Amino acid sequence: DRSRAFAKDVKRIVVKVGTAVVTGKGGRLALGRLGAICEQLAELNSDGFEVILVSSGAVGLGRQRLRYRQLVNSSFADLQKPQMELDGKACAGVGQSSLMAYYETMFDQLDVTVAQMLVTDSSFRDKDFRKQLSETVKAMLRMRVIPVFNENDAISTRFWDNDSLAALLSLELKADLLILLSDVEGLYTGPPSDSTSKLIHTFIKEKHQDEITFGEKRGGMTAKVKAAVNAAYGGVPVIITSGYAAENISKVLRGLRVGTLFHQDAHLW
Amino acid sequence: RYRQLVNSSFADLQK
Amino acid sequence: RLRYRQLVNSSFADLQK
Amino acid sequence: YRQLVNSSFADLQKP
Ligand SMILES: Nc1ncnc2c1ncn2[C@@H]1O[C@H](COP(=O)(O)OP(=O)(O)OP(=O)(O)OC(=O)CC[C@@H](N)C(=O)O)[C@@H](O)[C@@H]1O
Ligand SMILES: [Mg+2]
Repeated sequence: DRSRAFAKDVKRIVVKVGTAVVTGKGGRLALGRLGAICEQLAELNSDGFEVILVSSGAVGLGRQRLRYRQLVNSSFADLQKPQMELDGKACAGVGQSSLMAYYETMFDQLDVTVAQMLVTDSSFRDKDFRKQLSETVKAMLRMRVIPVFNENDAISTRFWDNDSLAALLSLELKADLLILLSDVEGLYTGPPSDSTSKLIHTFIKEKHQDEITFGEKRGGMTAKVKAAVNAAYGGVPVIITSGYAAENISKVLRGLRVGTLFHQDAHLW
Repeated sequence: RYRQLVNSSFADLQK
Repeated sequence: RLRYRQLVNSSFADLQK
Repeated sequence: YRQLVNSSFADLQKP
C-alpha cells in the first residue's frame, strides 16, 4: 500500500526496546527476545543500514542483581526482618554495566562492534552538544558500528522518558525510520484486553486522538503516543510493533503492514 | 516465620 | 562452584547438620 | 546454632 512506501528508501534507523522486552520473568534478562533482536540488527547492519539502538531495562536488571547480593550478604536474623528497599540510582548503576556486557557479548558472537553512549537531560541544552553528538554518531555509523544510547540514570538528578529520548535522537540525527518495540502488538483504540479494541494501522491525528482511551500498566501508551507524534511531525515516520516477534523488524523494512504508523503524510491516504 | 525460615533455603528466600 | 550450588540449595537445618 | 542463626550466607561459605 501507499502507507508503507517509504521503507525501500530507509537508510538510517532508530530502534528502541522497552523494559517489557529486555527483561522478562524474575527480573533477569530475556535471552530469547534479546538474542533474536540482536540477530536481526546484525543482519540489518550487514545489509547496509545504519542502525541506532536505544536500549532500556537497566533499572530492573540492576535491581535483581542488588537483591541477590543483599540476600547473600544478609544474616538469617535479618532475613526475618522485613528488608529495606534498594536505591533506584544504585540499581541503575549496577544494571547498566551488566546490560552493556551482555550486549557486547551477543554482538561479538555475530562479529558486530557496539558503542555505549550515555547522555543525560542537562547535556541536550548546551549549544555545542547538539552539534558534536551529530558528528560523533555520523563517524560511528560510517565505520559500521551500532551506537547504544540510554539515559544515564546513575548520575541524573530527577517530560523525558526513554521514548522521548528516542524521538529526540531521531529528530537530531535525521533518521529515516523510528521503530518502537514494546509488549503489545501495537496501538489500539482501547485497552488490548478488551475484545472491542482493534489494531490501528494508521494514526491520523484528527481521527484517533479523541477516540482512543488509554489504560495503564517509565511511561505507558500515553507517553509512547506523545513521543511518537513529536518525532513524526518533526519529519521522522514512526512504527510501533511488538518486540516478542523476531521478524517484525524485517517485515517492517520490507514494506509489509505491521503495526501502527505515525506519518505526517497521513492527511490524505 | 521462624520455623519457616529454619526450613527454607537461601535460594528459597529468593522470590 | 559445586559447593556454592550446594549451599544455595541447602536448608538452614542442613547447615545445622 | 546461635552462630548459624547470626551468620550471613556468605559466611557459611567460608569455613
Ligand atoms: N491504548 C493501548 N494500546 C496498547 N497498549 C496499551 C494501551 N493502553 C495501555 N496499554 C498497555 O500500555 C503498556 C505500555 O507498555 P510500557 O508502559 O511498559 O512501556 P515499555 O516500553 O515496556 O517500558 P519503557 O520503555 O517505557 O521503560 C523505560 O523507558 C525505562 C527507562 C530507562 N531509564 C530504564 O530504566 O531502563 C502496554 O504494555 C500495554 O499493552
Ligand atoms: Mg514509556
